Amino acid sequence: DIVMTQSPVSLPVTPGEPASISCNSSQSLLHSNGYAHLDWYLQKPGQSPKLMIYLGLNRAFGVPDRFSGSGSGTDFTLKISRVEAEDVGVYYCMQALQTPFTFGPGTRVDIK
Amino acid sequence: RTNIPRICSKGKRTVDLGQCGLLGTITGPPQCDQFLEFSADLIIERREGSDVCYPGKFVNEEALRQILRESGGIDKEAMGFTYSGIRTNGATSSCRRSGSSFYAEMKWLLSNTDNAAFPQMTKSYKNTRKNPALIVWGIHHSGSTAEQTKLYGSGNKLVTVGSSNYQQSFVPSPRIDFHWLMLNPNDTVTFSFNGAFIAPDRASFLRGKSMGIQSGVQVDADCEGDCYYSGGTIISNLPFQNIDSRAVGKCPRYVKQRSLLLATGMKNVPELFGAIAGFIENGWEGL
Amino acid sequence: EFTEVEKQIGNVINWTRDSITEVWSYNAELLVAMENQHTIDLADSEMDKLYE
Amino acid sequence: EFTEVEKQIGNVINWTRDSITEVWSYNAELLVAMENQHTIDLADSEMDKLYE
Amino acid sequence: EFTEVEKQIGNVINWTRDSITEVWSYNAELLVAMENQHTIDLADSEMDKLYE
Amino acid sequence: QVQLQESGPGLVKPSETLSLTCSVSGGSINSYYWTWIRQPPGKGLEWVGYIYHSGSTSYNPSLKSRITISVAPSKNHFSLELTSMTAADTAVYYCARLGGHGDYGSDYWGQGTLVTVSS
Ligand SMILES: *[C@@H]1O[C@H](CO)[C@@H](O)[C@H](O)[C@H]1NC(C)=O
Ligand SMILES: *[C@@H]1O[C@H](CO)[C@@H](O)[C@H](O)[C@H]1NC(C)=O
Ligand SMILES: *[C@@H]1O[C@H](CO)[C@@H](O)[C@H](O)[C@H]1NC(C)=O
Repeated sequence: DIVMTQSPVSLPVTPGEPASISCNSSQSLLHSNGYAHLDWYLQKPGQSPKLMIYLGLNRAFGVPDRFSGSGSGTDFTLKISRVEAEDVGVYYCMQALQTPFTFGPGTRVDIK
Repeated sequence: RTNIPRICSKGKRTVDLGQCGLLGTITGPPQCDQFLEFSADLIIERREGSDVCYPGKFVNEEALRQILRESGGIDKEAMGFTYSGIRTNGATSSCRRSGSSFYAEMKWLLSNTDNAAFPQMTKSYKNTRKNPALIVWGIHHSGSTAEQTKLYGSGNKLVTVGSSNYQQSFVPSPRIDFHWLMLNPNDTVTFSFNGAFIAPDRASFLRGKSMGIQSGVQVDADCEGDCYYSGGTIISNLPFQNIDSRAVGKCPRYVKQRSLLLATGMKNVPELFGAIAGFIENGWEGL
Repeated sequence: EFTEVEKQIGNVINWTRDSITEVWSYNAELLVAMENQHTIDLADSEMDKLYE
Repeated sequence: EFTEVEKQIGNVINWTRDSITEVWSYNAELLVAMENQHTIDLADSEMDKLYE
Repeated sequence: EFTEVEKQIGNVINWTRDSITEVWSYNAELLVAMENQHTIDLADSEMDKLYE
Repeated sequence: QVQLQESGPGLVKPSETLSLTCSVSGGSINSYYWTWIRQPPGKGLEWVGYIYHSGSTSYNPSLKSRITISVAPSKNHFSLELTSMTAADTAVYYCARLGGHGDYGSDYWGQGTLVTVSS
């Protein structure tokens, strides 16, 4: 079992800020090549999460350029260079290196 | 010296590829649509058989043919790739099943619209089963730089494939070069690309043991045969032959002499110990 | 037989196959001679054995 | 044995080694049969020499 | 001989030629020894034939 | 695109076997891993186990010997079957294939069905 932790728990945002969410790991999440096996999920309230950042630093389709993941080894951090009203929601980081698969506690990103 | 000029090989699963090439059963041209998941103990090739419909060539094609000949047929398993942000419906006028199409087993990747972009997409596959895989991909060497920019956006293109043992990189030089790979079980291939890439869709898995020939005659189902050469079937219990030295299977070995006669009979004296053709004058006919 | 292998390795394969053909042809000729001589001598020995 | 050689030259090496194995196995079988026959004939010849 | 070939195919060619050299040397030894036996046997057989 | 959609009961008695379904559209189950993401109300996402198209599965160690994920003989249908349903196990069950087993920049989720354990 691989446990997930991240900081902070709730980071409030004003519309228009440089913001940073960091997710840590208890074991180095590097596969045989294949970059670093951690992905970023973003859940709207009362919907399903959709992929924002895959393999730590690559942007998925449909993701605006404001989102930019980064990190290596066991320190992974998501950066947002411009916050609008549609970024409100719980943030989940998932490791996909070895079974079993766990999520983070969740980053409840509120406003103000 | 007498050979049956027909491939009579009953008791064995036999497929006749015809217009289909031996390397084509993985790639999937329009001429190999019924041999995509073939299973046989005798894979016959032909002179007119072409491996590809689009103009191009393989890499280590003789090694891949020697792998496929004893493969016993190939079992296709879908690798599960689906692509978002790029077009996977590329076609050409060279390969035509009903209209302009491409290979059934692999998918040509393009951009959304012409000259727009190409995202850096990286994919992976893990061998769940215990047989070694037969992963093959392709690199599209375009005719012109303008056509390359139209198909895959502006900029240089870099395609690399990595695994536990295989590790290489390819750059197109402005027509399709297919590169295969032997993938051990519990190993993850990595298809990192940002441009021209004939992306795979299904993985070939080897079925067992067989033997392949290269002939030019028809197929029959009457003999119990073991070895077949390029112009028919050679069956005998004799140890030596004179027909062809390139025969494959279990057959007499090739020698240059055309008639080596073993004296099954004894010494003839018609009308070393010194009895026959010795104090005995002549042989007898009434016995 | 249809497409051509690389010329150097193809010439190596033809040289090896021609040498193996020479070895098997010599072995077949010597073998055929050996049991032809042995069959003739065995028939002569059986004839002399029944005579004695 | 540990790190695999290129597939074409490996197939050439295995085909050459298999042909050499066939040649040596046939030569060994013919050798054993020939000298067993010669030893039996030598024993018979020595018995005939003593008898005569 | 003047210009060295690629090393892997050079070792393959040398190994193949050194195996065929051993095969031909062993075959020559058997051929020569067998007929030095057979010439003596034939001469002794002819003398025994004249004797009887 | 491979679109997914799940369905099932919403009123389930305690200590009764749960059974869902998730019918795909746009493709078929002939490749890749199929994941059965759990979400209790107000809590984080919990992975309970993926299933391959061949039949091999890797269940959650915390919920071992309670969930029997199986794929139907039809190749466009795979389902969850949970035994001994608990009132603390009330969650919002999801259905997805996740882009970490393979194709990295592509995933497709379901809609989210509601199950409730009450008498
Ligand atoms: C090898 O010999 C065959 C004839 O047996 C010939 O057709 C072929 O061209 C030769 N290979 C090369 C590379 O010359
Ligand atoms: C050659 O034969 C050996 C067994 O003697 C086998 O392990 C090896 O894989 C063969 N080489 C190739 C290239 O298949
Ligand atoms: C092959 O053997 C010869 C001697 O007969 C030697 O001169 C030559 O260097 C050898 N080739 C290689 C590649 O070592």
